[PDB]
Amino acid sequence: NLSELPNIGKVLEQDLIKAGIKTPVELKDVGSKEAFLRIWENDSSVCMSELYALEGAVQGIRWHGLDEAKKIELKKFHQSLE
Amino acid sequence: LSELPNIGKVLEQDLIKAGIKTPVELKDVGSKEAFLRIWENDSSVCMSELYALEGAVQGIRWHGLDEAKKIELKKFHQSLE
Repeated sequence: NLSELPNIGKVLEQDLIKAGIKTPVELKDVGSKEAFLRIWENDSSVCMSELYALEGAVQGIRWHGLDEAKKIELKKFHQSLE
Repeated sequence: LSELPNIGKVLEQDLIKAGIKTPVELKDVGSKEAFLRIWENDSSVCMSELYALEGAVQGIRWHGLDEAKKIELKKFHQSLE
């Protein structure tokens, strides 16, 4: 049911699961960044898209609609990564 | 242009700034070159976004792309810087 929670694609829930994050409530209290990092530990290829997708799912909206402040914040942490 | 699959507002918009304004335009150039064109504007544009477009020219949701082409696409992103 990770397939509900908007923004999440078939391959995103693929690695979310790999990272040990099934169920929406497992990802709600670790939040996007953490989830992001975990899956990144697996494929270095994850990226900004997935970051937004994850925090989109935690707020209950499609990410293009995340509020700005919050998107800089995610950009800063993504770009701070590598 | 956001009438094709896998293309959100942002992807659309940055294709716009890239010189690709239409679904037909996106099909002449294919995805490899479309993507290459925005990479130059945003050196850090996701691989998820190279799939989406190829998903786009062809008529499907990208997770349904045959594994051979994702492997080719992946490889091409890696060649990118």
